Order: sequence, then C-alpha cells, then structure tokens
Amino acid sequence: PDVVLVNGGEPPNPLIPTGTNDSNGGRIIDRLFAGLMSYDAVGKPSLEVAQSIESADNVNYRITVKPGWKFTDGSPVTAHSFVDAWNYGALSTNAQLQQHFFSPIEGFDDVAGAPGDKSRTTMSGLRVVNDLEFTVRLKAPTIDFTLALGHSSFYPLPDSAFRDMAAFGRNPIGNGPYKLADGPAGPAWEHNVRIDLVPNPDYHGNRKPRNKGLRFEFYANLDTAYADLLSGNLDVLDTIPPSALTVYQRDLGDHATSGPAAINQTLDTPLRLPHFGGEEGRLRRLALSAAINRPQICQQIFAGTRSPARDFTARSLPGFDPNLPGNEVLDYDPQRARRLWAQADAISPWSGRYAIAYNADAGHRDWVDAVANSIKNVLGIDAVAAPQPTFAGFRTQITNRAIDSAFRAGWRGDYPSMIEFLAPLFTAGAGSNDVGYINPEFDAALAAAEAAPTLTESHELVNDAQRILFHDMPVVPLWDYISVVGWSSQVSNVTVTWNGLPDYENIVKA
Amino acid sequence: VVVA
Repeated sequence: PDVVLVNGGEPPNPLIPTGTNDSNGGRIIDRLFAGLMSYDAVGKPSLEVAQSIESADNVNYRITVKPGWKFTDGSPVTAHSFVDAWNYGALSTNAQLQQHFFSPIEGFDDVAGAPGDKSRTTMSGLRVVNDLEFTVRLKAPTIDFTLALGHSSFYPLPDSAFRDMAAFGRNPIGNGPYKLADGPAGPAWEHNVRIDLVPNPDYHGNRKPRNKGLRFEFYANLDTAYADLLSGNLDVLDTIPPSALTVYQRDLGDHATSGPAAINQTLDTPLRLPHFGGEEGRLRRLALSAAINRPQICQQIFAGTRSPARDFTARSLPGFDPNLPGNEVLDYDPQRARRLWAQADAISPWSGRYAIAYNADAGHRDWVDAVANSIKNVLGIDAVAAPQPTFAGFRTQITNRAIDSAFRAGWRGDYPSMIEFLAPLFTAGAGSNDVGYINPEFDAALAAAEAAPTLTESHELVNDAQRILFHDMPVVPLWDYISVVGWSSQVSNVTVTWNGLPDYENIVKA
Repeated sequence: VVVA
C-alpha cells in the first residue's frame, strides 16, 4: 500500500469548508483546499494563494491573488472564488457553522442577524477590485484577522459549488495539495469506513505532498486502531488510547512522540436542561467544576498526558497565564461544591439524573466514567455516563439540540490564539456555542481584546475577559492535551503540529 | 474545530 494510512472519523457534515466546525471533517477539508495563507507545523502563516495581504491598521485589507491557480475541475481560482465563498458563509440563510469567522467584516450585520427582510445577501465591506484583487473593511481593528486567513472558513470555492451546494458537499472540488481519489473499487468516500485522497497534480503551493496519497480510516474503536498500528496495518495513529498509555513507550520506542498540543476538553451542560439555567444553573456549573479532581484524573486516567485546565483556552497558546485571579473555580473542593449545589437547591431543589454523553470512538470512556463518579460521590446525585457510538452522530445531536443531557466537548485550535478558543464557543451567536451561553458583557470584553493594537495588550484583555467566564462557568474546563502520536515502521518524517495533528503532507512512506 |  503506497498510500499513508492514518486515523480519522466520519465527518458529521458535508465537506463544505464554511459548514465544517469539527476535526473529522476538518482534517479532510484541509487536505482538499488551499487558502490565502497556509500554516506550518507551529501554526505560523505564509502566503499561499495570496500574492500579498496588506493592512497597516488591522481594519483595511488589500488582498491580491496569485495568478494561475485552479480547482481540480480546471476552473480558475479568482477573487470571486474567495468573496463568493465568504459571503456564502456569512449569510444566515445558508446556516453555515463557521459563520462567526466573518463577524469582523463590515456588512456582516446586514447578512447575519437572520435571513431577514434585510434584502442584502452580501457584505458591503468585501469588495472585488479586479479578477485577482479584493479589499476587506472590518468594523473595528481585529488583531487576529490576518492570522485567521489560513483557516478553512476562508477557503475559495469553484463556481459550480454555488449552483448546488448539497452536491458539492457530497463530492467537493478544491484547489489544495490532495483531491478525492478516483477509486478503482468504489467511491473515494465510503461513509463510516474511510476516505481516500491522492495528490493533486495542479498544486504547486507550500504544502506539496511527500507521499502518494492518504487513506483516513474511520475507526469505530481506538483499541482496534492501536492494534493495527502495532501490526503495521495503520501508519499513523494521532491518539493513543487510554488502555495503551502506560505501554506505548515500550511498544513503540522512538516511533512515538509526545508533547503539549493546543487542544482542550470541557464538560458542557446546556442551559436549557432542567435545573441548569439562570443563576441556579450558574451555581450548579461552579459546583460541578469544584467536584472534579483534574490533577488526579490527569495522573491516573491519562497517565500524565493531560494537564489540568487553568483557564478556558490551552496552556500552549501565546499569552496563556495559569495563575489568573479567580481561577480557583477550577480547583477541586468538595465542601465548596456541596455549598454551591445547595445554594442552587435554594432556588429549585435538584431532581433527576445527570448524564454525561460522549462519543465512544475516541477513548473517552475512562475519564467520563471517572468524572461522573466524582460528581456522584461529591454531590450525592445520580450521575452517569451515556456513551454514543460515533462522533458524527453525537455532534449531530448536539448541533440540532436533540441531545438531552450534558456532554463532553473540546476545542482543537485552528490557529494559535486564545481569542480563537473563546469566540467560537462562548459568544452569543457562534455556531459552536453548544450550550446556549449568552453574556453580552463577555462578548464586549472579547471584542475589546480583538481591538487591541498589540498582542501583549490583547492577551491582557483576553484574560480580563476570562474573569467573566470564571464567574459564569459557561462550560466546565477540564484539561488540555499532551498529544501522543505513534507511527509504523513503514513511514518517517512524521511531525506532530502545534494542535496535535500529523503534518500529513510531509509524511514519507517507503 | 470541535475535537473528537
């Protein structure tokens, strides 16, 4: 098998960049497209499809597109390929999960509040100048906007996409380093089984593949994946399962690497659930946080491969501070947890069951069982785990709001910015706000951080904003990741990126 | 992205 075999999972949603907010779809999307910038293994952006990106003020942007780029259907990548895709993502009528990434652009409010009788379908701040040039006017200085231009929300789309976006999402056509295979025995995307990609011969950008293709195998169980790794039937496994964390070093030797990654994990309890809204719900979320022993779970369940949360972002990000005032809400304190739960009971006495739903295909069983048992023992309530088989179905129930319990969540960074760990999850309208948290004061504080002229002041304002999150506990931050990645004896040049994923394009296979 |  010339192709590199790596682990993945069925995407919950069609393969439309602005419609993808999860890592299963994301790891495919990022192989199929090339954006204005591309990111290296440490998350630094470089010009890719853009010939230049100019802004002196973080408000006005002039973007020129390199000539000669095309999609795999032969059509050219133009300024329109970007502007039309961004307007599609921003328009509320299209219900794109990545809509919030367009929020800084002037005119976003015309298209995003709702479908509306607004009569406007495009953003006034986004203006084509010529076939290979467009300008962007932001509502306010936005410190991360340039950095974000390597993210999938901003990928260009071919003209055909807009005539039938459902068809596009089933069979995407991109401009990136790989393309969907022309499989010799069935479709490239075998739903719930695998996706096969081959190099795109048109592509001459910054991420040229060093291998002959990629096969993302959609494992139902990470123990199966680990067994395949040890037998050489899998080439790269980006998540060693809990059952192997005390053993992977002896099993794999120098074919496994570990390190902090900008990924976190949270316990999400929708504010719409019984006993979990209003001030009552805030007190109960604070109680849950005090009822969980993060150091102990990190040591025993994860064998030291998770680090207890100290904020709502991740230890490895620029500006992170593990000693923020008020972060004591993230310390284990059973007496405090019981006091807070009782104070919530003063509003309305608790009744029923507290269930933590999770996707069993990614090794969460041990920690969810431990957290549920900790809550049960500290607070004296009926707390249980509620496994579901697949990430795709689990996320679908979270997104459509069918899910009727608490559930695990967590963010893998898209670019290295604390703001990017907060805006998609906790601002009022964000598509990845799974719990219905709304606090206009937090959104305002975060906007102030985005408007800072320097990264230093911006980081200070981000952490100021996180004081509100310590008070509201919109979700319960658990820990951030020490990624552990293993690979077979048939591949080399395996680098783990800043956000825990293999650097797929650069893997080599003899 | 939301993580598996």
